[PDB]
Amino acid sequence: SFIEDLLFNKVTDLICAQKFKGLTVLPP
Amino acid sequence: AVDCALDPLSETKCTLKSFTVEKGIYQTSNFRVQPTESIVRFPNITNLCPFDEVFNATRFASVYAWNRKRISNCVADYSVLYNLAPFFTFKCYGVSPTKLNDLCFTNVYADSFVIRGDEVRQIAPGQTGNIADYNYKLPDDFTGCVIAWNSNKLDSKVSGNYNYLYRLFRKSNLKPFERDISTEIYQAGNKPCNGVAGFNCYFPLRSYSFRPTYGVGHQPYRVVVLSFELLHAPATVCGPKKSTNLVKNKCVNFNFNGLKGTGVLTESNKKFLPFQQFGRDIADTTDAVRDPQTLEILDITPCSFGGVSVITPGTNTSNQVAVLYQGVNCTEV
Amino acid sequence: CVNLTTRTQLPPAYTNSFTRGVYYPDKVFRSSVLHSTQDLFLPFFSNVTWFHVIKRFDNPVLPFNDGVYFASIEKSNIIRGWIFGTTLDSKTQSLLIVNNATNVVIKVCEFQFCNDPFLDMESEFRVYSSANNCTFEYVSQPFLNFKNLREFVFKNIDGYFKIYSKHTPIDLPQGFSALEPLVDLPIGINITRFQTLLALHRSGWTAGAAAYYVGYLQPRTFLLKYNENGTITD
Amino acid sequence: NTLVKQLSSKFGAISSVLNDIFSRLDPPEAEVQIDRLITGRLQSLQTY
Amino acid sequence: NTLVKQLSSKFGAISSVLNDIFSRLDPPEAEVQIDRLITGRLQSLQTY
Repeated sequence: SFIEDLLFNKVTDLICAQKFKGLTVLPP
Repeated sequence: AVDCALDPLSETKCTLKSFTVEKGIYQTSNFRVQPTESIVRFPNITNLCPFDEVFNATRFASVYAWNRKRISNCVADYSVLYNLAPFFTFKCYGVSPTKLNDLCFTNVYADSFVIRGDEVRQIAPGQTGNIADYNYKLPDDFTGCVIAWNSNKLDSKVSGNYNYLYRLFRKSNLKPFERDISTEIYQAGNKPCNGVAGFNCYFPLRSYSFRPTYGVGHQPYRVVVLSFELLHAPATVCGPKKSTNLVKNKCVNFNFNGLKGTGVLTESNKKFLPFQQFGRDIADTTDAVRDPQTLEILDITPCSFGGVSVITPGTNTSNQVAVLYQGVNCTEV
Repeated sequence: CVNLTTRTQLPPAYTNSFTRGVYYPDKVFRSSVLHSTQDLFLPFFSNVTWFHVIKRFDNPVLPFNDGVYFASIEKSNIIRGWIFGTTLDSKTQSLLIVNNATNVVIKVCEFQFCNDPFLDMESEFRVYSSANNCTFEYVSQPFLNFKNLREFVFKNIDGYFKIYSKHTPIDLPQGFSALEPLVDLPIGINITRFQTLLALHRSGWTAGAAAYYVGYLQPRTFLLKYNENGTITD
Repeated sequence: NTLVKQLSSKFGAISSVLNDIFSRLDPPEAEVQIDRLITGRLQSLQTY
Repeated sequence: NTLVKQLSSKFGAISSVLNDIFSRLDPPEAEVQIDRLITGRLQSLQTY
């Protein structure tokens, strides 16, 4: 919806550096 | 019994510490890629540098005027520093006196002098006494070696030797690696001594007067101290290691000028400029290196790794499993 | 050498430095990173001593407390070299740097100068009367209103003499200019005082005006920004 | 980010990396430095 | 109260007071004693 799109847009190399140390993020 | 490396179900059982596994998804372990080759890169310097005349010298200096020599741009060999004498003392702080043949140093410093027999223990980090605070002082973060050996047969003479002197009286303790050659008279009293001897006016030098007759704990000893500086630099001096051709785009283990690691080496696009040797990253780890035989920059990237999970129903129902590799596009497993 | 009593007493000018005297403190590459360092730097917005030379002769003797930031605004290369030492005689070692016609020479040993040393288009090079045996010598490629700004930083620590340099084409101006390391020397001397060197030629005749600024370094903590390349931008 | 940045600490050891510690000291002596580093890193991860 | 009281325990060193440790014996073991005290106090702060 319109409001959902606005809310989604409102909220937003380091990842590779963290991954090379052994810390990962899992998907929902 | 269960073999923990036969099939994924056995690995899951070995991780869970049970002979029955129920329905679910379990995280077993991680997968890596092992190295295949090995390379070593060292500078092409082949000449040697002065170690014979430092030890095989005629006359060493006094304690208060200890001799200092700088050693650089050579190839160091420490095998010859074994047969100095039948018995000698060799103590290294910060390094072990067996592994210093495959280490690369920036600059070497050699300090040589001659010490009373029982004061050898006073050439050490953070020790007080007579010569450690008035003649020769060492820092508390020392990284080097100390060598001491007997010199009765060479230094002591029957006719009398008085060419070796030390200092006994001084205002304040010396800064580390600081020398004094002053001869101005001591001023214990309140009146000037007008440059003449007298009470409270003592000449701040003393003699040894070594004779072949004193006890085993009083003969002169010859002492040499080696100081290193293990930091980031062009690495002017280091020892006898054979080089090998370098490989690229393959997970191998490498030894670049003393830096050991494992990974993949790739051509680099970083904008290095003349004085920059290597580089770092956000986490303060080495990322780029410079080969000390071609002056080109290479990037280091650890080879592929990831996580493995096992999806199985209960062992009561079936022994079939499925394998999930996390975060990898399996066209490039 | 001759003695003259025509000098006019006048204190040197005092000016301020805004954001000058930033140099690379380590030999390591960093890209797009904020880093913190603790080293001998030049405090921001700090007063520095300004001498102007055109007649009037201004080559005083200045201390060497911890380090020197030497800046020169100039045209036609009047400022030539540098003398460093403790007593400035034959009783102690002295370091000497001179820019030749197409080379630079650096040497550390005893020397002898007059009470007001100077340099006499160059045909005669007579700055020192005597020179005994010298320990370290070095020869290298030349280091090169007013149209030239040259910045140099001289340090002496850990038994090493460090020279950092930078040049720029253009009362110092604003802006930011990092200084790349130039030379390291294994000298190991006492060093307490120094004195500059300018070139004068007999010649209606017009004398090029030059100005140079002296500032002193202190231990401070800085926060530096490295951009996408290895360039310090703030 | 702070968990990543903790990796540069020394925890009283002679260096913040392991390979140089293992390439400079004999096995009898490297154990103390390795133990210090391991204990520090374990404590950091547990706190996280 | 317990945080304050934790300041007077040796944690395996010669004494709680550190100037006595520095004056009595040489830096090589004083470093170990200091490290012990620092680790103990940091652990107490973390628990608090």
